[PDB]
Amino acid sequence: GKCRGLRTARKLRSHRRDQKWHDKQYKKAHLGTALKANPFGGASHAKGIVLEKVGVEAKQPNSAIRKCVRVQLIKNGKKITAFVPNDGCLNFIEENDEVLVAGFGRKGHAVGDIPGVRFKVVKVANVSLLALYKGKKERPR
Amino acid sequence: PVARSWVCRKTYVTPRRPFEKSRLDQELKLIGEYGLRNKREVWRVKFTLAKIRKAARELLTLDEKDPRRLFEGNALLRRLVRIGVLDEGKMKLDYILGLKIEDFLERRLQTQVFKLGLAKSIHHARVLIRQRHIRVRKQVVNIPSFIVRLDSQKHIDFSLRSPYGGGRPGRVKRKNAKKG
Amino acid sequence: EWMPVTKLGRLVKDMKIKSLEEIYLFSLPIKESEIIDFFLGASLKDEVLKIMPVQKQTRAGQRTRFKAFVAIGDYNGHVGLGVKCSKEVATAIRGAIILAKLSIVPVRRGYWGNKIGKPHTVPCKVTGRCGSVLVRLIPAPRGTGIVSAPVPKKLLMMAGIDDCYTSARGCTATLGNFAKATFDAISKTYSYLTPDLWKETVFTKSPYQEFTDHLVKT
Amino acid sequence: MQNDAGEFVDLYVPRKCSASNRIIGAKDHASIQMNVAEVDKVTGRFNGQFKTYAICGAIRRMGESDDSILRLAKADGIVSKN
Amino acid sequence: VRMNVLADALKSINNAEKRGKRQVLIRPCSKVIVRFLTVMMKHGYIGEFEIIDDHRAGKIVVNLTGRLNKCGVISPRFDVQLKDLEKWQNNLLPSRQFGFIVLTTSAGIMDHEEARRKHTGGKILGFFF
Amino acid sequence: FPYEVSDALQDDPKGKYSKKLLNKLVG
RNA sequence: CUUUAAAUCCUUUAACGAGGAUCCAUUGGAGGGCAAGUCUGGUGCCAGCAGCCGCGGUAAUUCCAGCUCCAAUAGCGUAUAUUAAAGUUGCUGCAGUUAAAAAGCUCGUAGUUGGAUCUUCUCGGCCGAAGCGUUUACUUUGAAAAAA
Repeated sequence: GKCRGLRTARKLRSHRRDQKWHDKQYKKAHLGTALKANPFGGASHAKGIVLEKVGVEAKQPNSAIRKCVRVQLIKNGKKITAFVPNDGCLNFIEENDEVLVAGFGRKGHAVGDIPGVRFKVVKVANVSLLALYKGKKERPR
Repeated sequence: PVARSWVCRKTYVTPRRPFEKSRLDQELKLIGEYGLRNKREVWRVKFTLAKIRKAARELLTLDEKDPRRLFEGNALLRRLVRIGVLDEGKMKLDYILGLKIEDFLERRLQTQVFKLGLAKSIHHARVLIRQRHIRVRKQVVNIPSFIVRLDSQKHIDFSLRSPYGGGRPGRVKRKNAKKG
Repeated sequence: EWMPVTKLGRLVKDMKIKSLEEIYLFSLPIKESEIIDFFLGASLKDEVLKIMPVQKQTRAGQRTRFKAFVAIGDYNGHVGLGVKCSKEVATAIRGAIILAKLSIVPVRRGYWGNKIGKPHTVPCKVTGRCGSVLVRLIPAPRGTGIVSAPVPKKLLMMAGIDDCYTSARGCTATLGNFAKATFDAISKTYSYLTPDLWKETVFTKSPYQEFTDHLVKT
Repeated sequence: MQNDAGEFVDLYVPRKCSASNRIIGAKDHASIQMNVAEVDKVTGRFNGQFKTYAICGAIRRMGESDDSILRLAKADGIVSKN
Repeated sequence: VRMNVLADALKSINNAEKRGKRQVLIRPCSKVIVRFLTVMMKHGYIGEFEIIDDHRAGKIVVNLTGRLNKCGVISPRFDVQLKDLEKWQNNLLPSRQFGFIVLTTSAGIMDHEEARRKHTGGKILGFFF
Repeated sequence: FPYEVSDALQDDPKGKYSKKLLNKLVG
């Protein structure tokens, strides 16, 4: 059982401090290795240069090809794989152009049937993918 | 350093559950009866009532003969009576918690214009207020969410410059009559 | 038409029982839903809390029956909960409504603070348990509504409660256990001894004893 | 029971166990209400009066219903002082 | 070993009340236990009790009218100011219409209502409802 | 009682439309 | 005009200014969670959707579009950090037989916890003062304590 004495504040506080390190979220947030391993460096978004276009096959139950891009970030020179969301949006991305990529929505975890992909392309060549998809804007000529 | 002030307060709260049928039905019913623009007006009045209720609960947790309880409760009760939300005789802190958002939505300038025979419908009342046809006592009031006080109820005229009260024909009437 | 098969039902159809609380007073079992129809049928409302398919593995395949959780009650302090498993949804819901009728219990209502007006909240903190589901009901100030999950909110609203604080612990995802724990917490409202109930019991004649002479000749 | 005005607002006042002073629940089907026939002093006949004892099912389930009813009857004068 | 004899007394009373016993034997007695029992009795929860005087430490036989839902101790005896009393009432008491919190204050051992009436905080001993 | 959704559910209690039919049956 | 060093912007007074009042509201979504279509056309485990479960293999309610609807609304979606939800860090308030879990066992210091018991004095400014002349915790009061 837990100690409940009027002079046990030190024991309770120290035990809580020690036992918080056994929490996955707390340890990831405070021990400071996830941030150093994070290619974004804690940023919400990042900018990179599209190195090549790849097709990642879906998982076991789903059969499809996800058109992703190998992107080399400018801030730290790390190579990541970023998902180009909609259909025919890979036709807007070319070789060697700037691309703004965000997370995939699970704080660094793979999303859906795409294996090992945690980033999605948000903007290409300073014009958003949504604008190109809906025709609101066109890629610079 | 600047002489400017930054104290700014959000007047509403969004509900915890976005899509629940009961809450959506009640909010749309309130909008329908009182002719409100959107859901944020309902949320604003609900926030006002919630703050009032929180104050009432705080005061009710104190002793009956507590100077802070007495002073703050008398102030709150007088304020709620002055805007006509509370009855003149229901001047206890327990009757605060028994109030509803209806008691506050009934005191808007839209509702009072519609219920004083000044407008055909509540949406007509809002259109009248937003177009400077309505005045209170002497000031031309233009904001439909104006919560009229109890002594301000008896003076809601039809302005002195509006076509309905001031007699100067409006743009449409003038243009139509000038070609006839 | 309704022909009672039990002594209590015959007494009820004989207009010899003045109220359902008189039947509750002696804790007599109710086995004819027609009694509840007789006493509160004009005010009872039922609500299908859930339909769930339950499968039994067999040689040929999976035999699927349907379990209906139905909460009934009038919004004046009587509520019941009934669960019925049957081959088809319609008869499962019918049986669940009947069972909810048979399980209707009185609900005691109280005051959080001052006792002005009519009772609005639970008389005291009560708690129901059902297979790891813990449901605590706490008196709440007048006009605060029911602060609860949708399922206990339905059960509490149907019981005549309009101000209540709630706490739930365990696998509340399982709607059946959540509903049963809420029903148990509601049912415990009249089983909690309170200083105003310290007055000595003044016993009254049982429905059967008072009206035995009625069927002594019959 | 009573509100501020004093009117009784509860649906009903429940029965209490004669042996434990506990409320008998409305769905407690094991509970009993025994009537013990009062007997006139000199003849020994059932004169129409009786003593009522309500016993909760919890007491019956543990076997103390008999001892409790005997104690209640002894305290009522139904059972001679042995 | 045995510490906080008030805890043992209250636990024995609670166990006997749940079991439906009409009398409960408490040992050892103490001034705190007797004061707590008197606070209980003044509110009609336990009724009369008798202190068997041994020449080492008393025992107490408490008659148990069935009126007690729960009697409990608070350990450690936290200091309770008058402004902090309402939080303890909310945490421990089943309702605001009944139930008591017992405090040892400089004016004696008393319920929370009496301590609030005499404008004195103290250390929380326990509760009963 | 509505029978159309009940039959649609009873045909396949765990099909593609099972969740919607069960949700429609609740209320 | 008014404002204000000049301006501007509000406010005020004029003139013109609305019928598709074209003076044309958007952002997300429509299987469930969670509000709202197993309508129509196309695609056919492809392209894609999908936070999760899942949808797509030639009648797809889930993709691409048309129509319809509904959520908020001059705002809405997304990424990330953080808070509540989390009684999933538990002092309030979690757990430890089998789900993760009690040291192989005992001794032992610091730590933590600890049985009953104790009902003014040098006299003094319309008769002329005791207000700790053995200690802490605790509780209550008072003083002192920036504004925002």
